Amino acid sequence: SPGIWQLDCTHLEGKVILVAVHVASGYIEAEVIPAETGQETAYFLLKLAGRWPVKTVHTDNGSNFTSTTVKAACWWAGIKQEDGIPYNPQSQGVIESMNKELKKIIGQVRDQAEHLKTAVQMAVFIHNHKRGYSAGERIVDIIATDIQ
Amino acid sequence: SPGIWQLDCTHLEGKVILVAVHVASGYIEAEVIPAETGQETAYFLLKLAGRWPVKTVHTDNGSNFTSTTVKAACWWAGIKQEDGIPYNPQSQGVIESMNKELKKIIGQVRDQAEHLKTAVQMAVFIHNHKRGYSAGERIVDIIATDIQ
Ligand SMILES: COc1ccc(CNC(=O)c2cc3c(cc2CN(C)Cc2cccc(OC)c2C(=O)O)OCO3)cc1
Ligand SMILES: COc1ccc(CNC(=O)c2cc3c(cc2CN(C)Cc2cccc(OC)c2C(=O)O)OCO3)cc1
Ligand SMILES: [Cl-]
Repeated sequence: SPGIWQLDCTHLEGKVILVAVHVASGYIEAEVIPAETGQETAYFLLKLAGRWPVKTVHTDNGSNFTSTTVKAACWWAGIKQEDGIPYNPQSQGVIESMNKELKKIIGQVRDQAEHLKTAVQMAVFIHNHKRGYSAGERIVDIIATDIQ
Repeated sequence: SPGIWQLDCTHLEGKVILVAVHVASGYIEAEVIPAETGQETAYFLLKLAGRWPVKTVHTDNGSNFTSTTVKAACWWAGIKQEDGIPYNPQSQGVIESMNKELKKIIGQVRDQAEHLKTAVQMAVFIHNHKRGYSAGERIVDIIATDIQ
């Protein structure tokens, strides 16, 4: 559970926002890309796994699950690549609610920057700091408890 | 001390590698950019502070220290922007040694990818996982101890 992440892809302004959620904490990382490709997803996962101890990734769709480039990145980074089938039906709603929240925050800051990527990183910051513990606090505590 | 980071700028293949080091752990984040500008540095710090609890940043040079865009990003993200004067003379050597190590790793993986940015993220991964604890383990433990 400390090492479990979920990929999520949402759309805004004709661009793609790729999100990784640490399932146990709600902590996120995100990036803007022109379109979701295997190569972009693979690079995103490489970045993620260099920064946090990623054991398992539930992929966001079948194309990324199938992608040999994504499989290669997961091999390289020591990640178990899994499907994202919501065996628990509450998973759909949770991700739906997160995308809605994220877009709301992006709207609240969108005029503080020209580029969507800047607004998305502001939204990541606000989400991860929001308190009673924050997602940023929870992920660190969860992983530290695991290490020891 | 848990919140203290240092910026570092190094060059390879006619490009710039921008690095943030968590001083107490040696944990790093890095990105490739075509050139170091205030805007690029500001965006990099915004990303960093959304991901880790950044209290203080020692800037890498006077241009980034002076930059109103960098100052604005630090204001936005709640970061105390400081100079990077090595009051401790061992700081020069430590960063020098880190850039050398990073470039060595980049060389060891450079043929596993076309794009320099990919090789740099592989290097970040290897650095942060290298064991006796790893830098990734140390940063989580340091911050978790602080939170509690
Ligand atoms: C992250 O450091 C920051 C520092 C200050 C601010 C304060 N905001 C502004 O000054 C502003 C507001 C706007 C605008 C254009 C700007 C100025 N830019 C240069 C900010 C910026 C800076 C760096 C990278 C960026 O993107 C890679 C962008 C970006 O614009 O996205 O157009 C509509 O409202 C926002 C971000
Ligand atoms: C983390 O995802 C990875 C998965 C597998 C691999 C294995 N390596 C290769 O297959 C390879 C080796 C090469 C090469 C070109 C490639 C193929 N590319 C598409 C890899 C790649 C993928 C994604 C984004 C990328 O860059 C944004 C790049 C990139 O090339 O930088 O040219 C010289 O040696 C490397 C990375
Ligand atoms: Cl790690």
